[PDB]
Amino acid sequence: ALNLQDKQAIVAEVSEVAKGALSAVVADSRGVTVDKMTELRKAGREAGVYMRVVRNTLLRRAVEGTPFECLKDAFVGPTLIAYVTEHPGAAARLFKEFAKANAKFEVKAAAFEGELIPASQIDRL
Amino acid sequence: MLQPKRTKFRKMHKGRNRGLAQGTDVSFGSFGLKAVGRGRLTARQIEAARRAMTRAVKRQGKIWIRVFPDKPITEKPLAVRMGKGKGNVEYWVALIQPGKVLYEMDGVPEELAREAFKLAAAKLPIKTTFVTKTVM
Amino acid sequence: MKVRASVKKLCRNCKIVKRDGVIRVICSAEPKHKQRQG
Amino acid sequence: MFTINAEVRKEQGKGASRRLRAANKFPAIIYGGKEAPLAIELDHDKVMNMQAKAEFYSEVLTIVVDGKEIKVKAQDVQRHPYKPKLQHIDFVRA
Amino acid sequence: YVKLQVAAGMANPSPPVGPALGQQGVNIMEFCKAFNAKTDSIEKGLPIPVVITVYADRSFTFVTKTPPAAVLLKKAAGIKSGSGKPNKDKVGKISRAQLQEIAQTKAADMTGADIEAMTRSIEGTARSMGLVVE
RNA sequence: AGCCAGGAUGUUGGCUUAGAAGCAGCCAUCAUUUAAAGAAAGCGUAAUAGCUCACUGGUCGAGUCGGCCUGCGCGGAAGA
Ligand SMILES: [Mg+2]
Ligand SMILES: [Mg+2]
Ligand SMILES: [Mg+2]
Ligand SMILES: [Mg+2]
Ligand SMILES: [Mg+2]
Ligand SMILES: [Mg+2]
Ligand SMILES: [Mg+2]
Ligand SMILES: [Mg+2]
Ligand SMILES: [Mg+2]
Ligand SMILES: [Zn+2]
Repeated sequence: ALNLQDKQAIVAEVSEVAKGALSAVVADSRGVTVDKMTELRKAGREAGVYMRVVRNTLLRRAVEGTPFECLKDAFVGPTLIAYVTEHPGAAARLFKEFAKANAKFEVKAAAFEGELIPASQIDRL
Repeated sequence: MLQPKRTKFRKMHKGRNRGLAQGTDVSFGSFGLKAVGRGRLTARQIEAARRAMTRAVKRQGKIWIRVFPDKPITEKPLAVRMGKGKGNVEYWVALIQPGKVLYEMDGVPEELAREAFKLAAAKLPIKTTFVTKTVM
Repeated sequence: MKVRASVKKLCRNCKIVKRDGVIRVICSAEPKHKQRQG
Repeated sequence: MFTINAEVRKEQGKGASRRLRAANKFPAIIYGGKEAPLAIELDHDKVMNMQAKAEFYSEVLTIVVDGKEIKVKAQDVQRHPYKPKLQHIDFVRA
Repeated sequence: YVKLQVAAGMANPSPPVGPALGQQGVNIMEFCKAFNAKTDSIEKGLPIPVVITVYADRSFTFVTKTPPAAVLLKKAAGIKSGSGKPNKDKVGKISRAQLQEIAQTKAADMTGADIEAMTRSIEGTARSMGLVVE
């Protein structure tokens, strides 16, 4: 399990890569094998992208660390976030082609500049 | 099966078992099997039990037996009237008072030891519990 | 139906019950674990 | 740090002690040093859960008696034979 | 969708290959000799893993992958069989250059981030069969 | 607790075996991508495949787990 100290440190790591990151993408992680997920983790370390699946009420505490607070309603449902620490984009262009490749899950809401991007307009990134 | 090598006298008075135990504490191992109830332990009982907890530890750690069957019990056989002396010596026993420590143990995981002691106590006539050695 | 005075859980799927003032052990998995006290 | 609350014993002997033990309280003593001995009673539970740690035996504790602390160590302790209980504690002035 | 480990230029014995993927609708001799035509390049005596992909029409496509961590560690330490008592009894040796060759072969075959991750997974299979890394 | 999801690569770890592939048996039990995934807790195979579990993300919404000490009860408990 996870002690309160565990959760505290992890909130500090998500808040710490969130401050350092240029852009983020929140998505549904449900209904996909660990094979295709390690495939998007290779396509992740190759694109500079930091991949995570983190607790929701943990990510309200980490995203209270600004300016991703427009995403706190995007945390209802299973949360997989892609932070591109190197470049903006390359998460939002990789996820739409991974979700069209799999035809599972969603890829719900993005965040850039301090604002949230609705699901059909993430083609901006 | 334990029994005194040689004795001063061959037979004994039935005696009583009264009052409480000496050696209430675990002086060797980390754990011990203490007796809550009061009763006589034949050598057979002690041996069978020691066996049980020897299977249980797969011959690891170490086992002490703190009790000894030093007092001889007699029985006249069947179909024999009263008198004509005292009966012949059948077997040996150890008098047990509440709070004696029958076996000690160490060099083993606690969980496993509670187990082995349950299996050991299945073979014993008297009420028993598990105990840990303490500082002071 | 093992009928005895010491009744136990023989696996993880065995579930203890008191029916009509009897203690029984019921299993979904293993019909051989079906017990009653007596 | 361990702080034990206590009262001064107004009685003595086997009878007093066994009424003490019936009430879920138990007798102990404080001696050593220039002073006279001080016999006191304690709550069985508090102390039973307190000596459930090891340091209790290696350390300087305090005893609150009629507003007044004393600083002591655990000297020897006699336990009931089969029961998870304490018959008595020798406290030596620290 | 089946997998087997088949020796280098070899195929079509009855107990190892034919029944296993032959109850799945696969033509046996095309797998056999296109796999000996592909893996003719693998050294004789090394089992090489082959992933067979079967479709509803029985026409299959197989990816022959690089020889196992255990087989490239049998050959890079020189040995034949690894340990029956691993890290208790140790049966051979490989310098870090062989860990890195086997982990370039398996850099084609791993999930690893760096050749240090693949060298560390070949390190793991190096501690599994008993072999010493020197 | 339930219910949705995943339970990954090296790899069928080596030994052994006509076969052992997490699951006859012997020994190690590492490392990777990890939210998590035991060189696997059970069913399964000629050996696989196939099925849950450990573990983790989701939904849910406030108490829950199991020992210790005791009070009174239950079973153990059949005869002319
Ligand atoms: Mg007398
Ligand atoms: Mg004496
Ligand atoms: Mg009825
Ligand atoms: Mg007097
Ligand atoms: Mg009296
Ligand atoms: Mg739950
Ligand atoms: Mg509580
Ligand atoms: Mg009755
Ligand atoms: Mg009857
Ligand atoms: Zn059962």
